[PDB]
Amino acid sequence: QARKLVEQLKMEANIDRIKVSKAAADLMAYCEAHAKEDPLLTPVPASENP
Amino acid sequence: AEQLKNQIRDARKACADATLSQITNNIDPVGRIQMRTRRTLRGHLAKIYAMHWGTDSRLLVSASQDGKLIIWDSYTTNKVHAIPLRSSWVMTCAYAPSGNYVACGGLDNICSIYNLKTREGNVRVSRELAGHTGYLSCCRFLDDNQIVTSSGDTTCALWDIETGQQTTTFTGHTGDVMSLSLAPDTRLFVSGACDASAKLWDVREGMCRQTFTGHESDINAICFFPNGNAFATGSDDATCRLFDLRADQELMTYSHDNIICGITSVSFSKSGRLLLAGYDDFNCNVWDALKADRAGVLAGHDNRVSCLGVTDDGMAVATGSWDSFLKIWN
Amino acid sequence: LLTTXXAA
Amino acid sequence: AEDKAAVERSKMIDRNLREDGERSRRELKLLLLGTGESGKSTFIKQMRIIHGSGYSDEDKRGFTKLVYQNIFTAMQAMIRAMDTLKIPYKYEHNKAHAQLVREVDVEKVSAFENPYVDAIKSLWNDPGIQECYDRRREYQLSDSTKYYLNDLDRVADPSYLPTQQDVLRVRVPTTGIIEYPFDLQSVIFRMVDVGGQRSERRKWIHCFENVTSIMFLVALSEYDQVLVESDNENRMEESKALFRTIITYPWFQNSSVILFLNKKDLLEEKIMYSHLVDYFPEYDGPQRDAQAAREFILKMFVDLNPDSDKIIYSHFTCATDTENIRFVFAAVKDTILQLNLK
Ligand SMILES: Nc1nc2c(ncn2[C@@H]2O[C@H](COP(=O)(O)OP(=O)(O)O)[C@@H](O)[C@H]2O)c(=O)[nH]1
Repeated sequence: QARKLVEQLKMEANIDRIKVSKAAADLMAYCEAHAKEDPLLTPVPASENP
Repeated sequence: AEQLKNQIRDARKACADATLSQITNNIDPVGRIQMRTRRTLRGHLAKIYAMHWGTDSRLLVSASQDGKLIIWDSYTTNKVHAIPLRSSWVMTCAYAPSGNYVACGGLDNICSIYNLKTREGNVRVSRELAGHTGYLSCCRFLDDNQIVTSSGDTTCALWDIETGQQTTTFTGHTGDVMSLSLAPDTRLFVSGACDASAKLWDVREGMCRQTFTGHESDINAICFFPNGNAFATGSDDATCRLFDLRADQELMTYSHDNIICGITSVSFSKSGRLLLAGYDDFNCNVWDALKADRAGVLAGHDNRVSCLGVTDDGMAVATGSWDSFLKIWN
Repeated sequence: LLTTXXAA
Repeated sequence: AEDKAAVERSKMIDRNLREDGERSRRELKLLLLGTGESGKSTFIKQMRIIHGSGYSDEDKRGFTKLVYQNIFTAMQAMIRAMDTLKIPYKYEHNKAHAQLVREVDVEKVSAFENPYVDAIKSLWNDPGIQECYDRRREYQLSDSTKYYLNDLDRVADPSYLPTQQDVLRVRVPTTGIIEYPFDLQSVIFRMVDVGGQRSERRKWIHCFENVTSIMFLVALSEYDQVLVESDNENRMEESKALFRTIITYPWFQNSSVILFLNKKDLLEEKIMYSHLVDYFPEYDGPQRDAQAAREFILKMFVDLNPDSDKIIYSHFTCATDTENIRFVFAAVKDTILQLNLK
């Protein structure tokens, strides 16, 4: 009458996993390496009229 | 059978060794964010619900309860197209990466694709994408022939426009699905719903990879982080939040006392360092993605902000309001 | 809008 | 010079845009609301009959399929009730006819074939099933089931064309939103319907900020319905809750409210046997009286409005009655024009 969710829990627990420290560092580093490419974060000159 | 649910709670906990706060701390915060209105898009006659950029970062679509969908020249100001929608009760628009079609849906439950630059009279209804039993939450193409959709009837669906068929259905939500966002590669999307938890799905294979709880209320907005390994969620509970796929857990919550209004929209910045969100209190908010600081604000609307849009070249921001206006910020 | 209804 | 391609175009778009916001302000959105099976759809259908393009022979055929559909649904519910009210069948053979009809693909019905006629006719004869019908006040079953099922005859014949009455009764599975435009000569009206929305209202309700009018609908025949699966909930106590919540929305302040009290023809038919008091202990008036009961019901509903300033304009209606609506609606028309012309 119900059973089918118990399945999803097995499909969800069994996946890849990564320590937060690395997860945070990796995506902190991505960010860092794209800062000068981010017009809103470090303003491009004013003669970027758009 | 259900304490297996209380097993990933040990998994994600053992994965927790440091916080995202702890790590992003001795890094200098954001310089200064105070953007001013670079343009006011004027033409809708009732409240706008959605907008979407084109890949050229210049042309964009709107979607207003005025029964008119509009294409704008964001740089200049010029209306290129105005779509007379069969149902003025729309709830999202889409911009094809190619820019050859444009999708839109609503309380009609019909994802209408529109053939843009043509040799037809003006602009025609191309496809009828019918199959949903609830309002059309949001939509975004993968190409000129496939679009992912999310709707009130707790489901998201991948279609084949050409044939107009239900390719694969993504069921798993309890509450209504409000949001969706493709990953950069379009290998897999994330979707926020009224179950107070978003889901990571595998596009082709069908099944839901990871479920993410956190908010104590309705998500209305979801957003893929630039690299494709994280996403943002915008919720009624007034908090924006961060989730890493590879960590399979919440990393940051963009709370704040003294704000209590809901959030309609979220869209990241090119670098990922800024989280642009759109609120009920008519105010857009600029969040430090890494530090959780509140950088600036896009205060400029008279009614609540129903949608956001950040350009592919990340040099401009659209905000869409219930005051029938759009504003470009720099 | 249907389907009838409206018009249709 | 090579420019102004779609710059000059933007001029002519604002042109159309202003003409279309101009026309659309003259549109009067009339939002239909009310619980399941309470009359909205039928109303819309009536509008297309008196004030709109009718249902010509062609238009009719497009319903044939739906007529069939109802029957199965009608019967299908009836079958469920048997196993819920613990009422068995009088005839043994019919139990097979139930299994037969149980497995019927809810929606896939092309034609109405011989093996299905009998299956259903056979069951319609079973004194268990009729007894179940006689107790329809418990569970939920369409109010015009009898109509079609006492006509299996014509509905199942090869050269069968439905008629207005059939049209006015078929459940037309609403994808989601039903909007219908028409006009009293000089003014254009636009009816709205969102009964067939399989989602939460609190995410789209605000899409209806200050529409011209609200037309709320209660079934009068509703007073004694309970739904045992749905834990004995009084179907009209149910409607009283929708209305109370509907009537407190800020979204609707400026919006005029109309309370249609529908299924009246069904009310005084049944008020002779079922008694209003032992369903609403507070009821005080006489028994076997439609007028006393209508007035009472109309009171608990109006009572739910908190504040003098907002007047509700109610009417008493039979939505199946073409001349009733034709005459009820003129009143509404006026109390909308007279009320929103300032
Ligand atoms: N006798 C009678 N029948 C009605 C009345 N109103 C609706 N019906 C019928 O009962 C059914 C109710 O369905 P409908 O009107 O669509 O209710 P809704 O769709 O939930 O708003 C339809 O088949 C109607 O033809 C009424 O006032 N009197």
